[PDB]
Amino acid sequence: DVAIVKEGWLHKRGEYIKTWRPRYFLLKNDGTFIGYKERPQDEAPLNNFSVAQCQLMKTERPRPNTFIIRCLQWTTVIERTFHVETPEEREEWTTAIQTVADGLKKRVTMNEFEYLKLLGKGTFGKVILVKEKATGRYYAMKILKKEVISRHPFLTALKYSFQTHDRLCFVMEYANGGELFFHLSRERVFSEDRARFYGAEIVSALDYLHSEKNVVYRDLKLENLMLDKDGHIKITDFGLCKEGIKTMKTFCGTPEYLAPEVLEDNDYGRAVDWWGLGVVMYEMMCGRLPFYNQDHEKLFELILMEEIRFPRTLGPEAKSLLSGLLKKDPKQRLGGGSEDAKEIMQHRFFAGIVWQHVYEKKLSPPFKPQVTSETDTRYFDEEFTA
Ligand SMILES: *CCC(=O)Nc1cc(NC(=O)NC2CCN(Cc3ccc(-c4nc5cc[nH]c(=O)c5cc4-c4ccccc4)cc3)CC2)ccc1Cl
Repeated sequence: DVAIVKEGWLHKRGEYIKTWRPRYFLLKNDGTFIGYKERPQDEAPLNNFSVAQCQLMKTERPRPNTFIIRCLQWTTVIERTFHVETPEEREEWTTAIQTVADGLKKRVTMNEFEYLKLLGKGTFGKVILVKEKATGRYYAMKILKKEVISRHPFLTALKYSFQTHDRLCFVMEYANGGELFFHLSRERVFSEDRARFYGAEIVSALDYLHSEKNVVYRDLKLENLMLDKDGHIKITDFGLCKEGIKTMKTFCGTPEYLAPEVLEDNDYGRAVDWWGLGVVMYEMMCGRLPFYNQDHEKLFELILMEEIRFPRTLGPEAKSLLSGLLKKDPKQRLGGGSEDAKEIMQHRFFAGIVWQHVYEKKLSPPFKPQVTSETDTRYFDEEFTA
């Protein structure tokens, strides 16, 4: 029953490098809107490219005949910007997309929290670290503009959702066991066993998002990993889409963790998260990023072309895992097949690991953060500078 509604060439604005790119897009009746570098000859649909519950806007800036697909995915507002040659083509696309979207459609207040610290600013709102006065718990509050608009042990849970007169607010649970980059920086390098533990929990969470939620996390990096009070991994959802910063070109964020297919603004899928897994687990066991340099052109080339290299102190099992995870071609990448996470869970690096015990947190955390409870503020104090 799934068929193509409309297909053709489009100019898509790059998601990390702001240049316009010629891409062949396929609009299907299941809601997927995917672009390709070349017209594909050609299973579960990813919600990352869904046009369901989205609003279309027609703009003449910064380029005439531009249309934008603005979507609210979970707790993050995203924008996909496209360009055509003639206004007639734009109307054809916007009508087709809207038609598909139509066919698919077939108390807690702000005074209850205390402002603590600005976590991040985005185009359509901000993220704030708050503390509930009643319980003393820590939370990350996503405060999004109103007019522009599920539990896993290793994912930051959405606690509350409320709105003001002009703002929509999402309340994330905030781990108090400390940032993982802080822990890795302090201890320089994690052992293979400890990295196996963190890695296993990450795999479990990614497996959940892929099979149950049918979504790609795409932001898997060290900065988005935290530990709770018990030392278990928490993958964070504190992000917001920003506008890039002007090396005369304009870039949005740092590219060191981005998958090659994501950098080239090509078709991407579940394999992206496995690349991220490779980057994270590489840094944990090697003590540094897989690809690093100052020039963005250089950094791109290292990610796109340069083969990953390993220290002599790294074991063959770890080398096999990282080599598979950091394959530049997602079709050849470990976990890039139809088996997805099972391809990684069955890898010999995770031999002996009982994955049911992983999800149920039966595995003893090798590291216990110096906190007494979920309200302990040690990783919020001056020590964080040390
Ligand atoms: C700076 C340049 C730039 O922004 N370019 C750019 C990017 C994009 N696209 C995006 O920004 N996409 C974002 C990628 C990261 N992704 C993170 C994410 C957070 C949360 C979830 C998530 N989703 C669901 C959905 C349904 N049910 C669920 O239970 C969940 C749970 C979670 C989740 C919760 C907690 C922890 C982890 C996951 C998925 C992904 C957000 C989108 C567009 C344009 C441009 Cl220019």
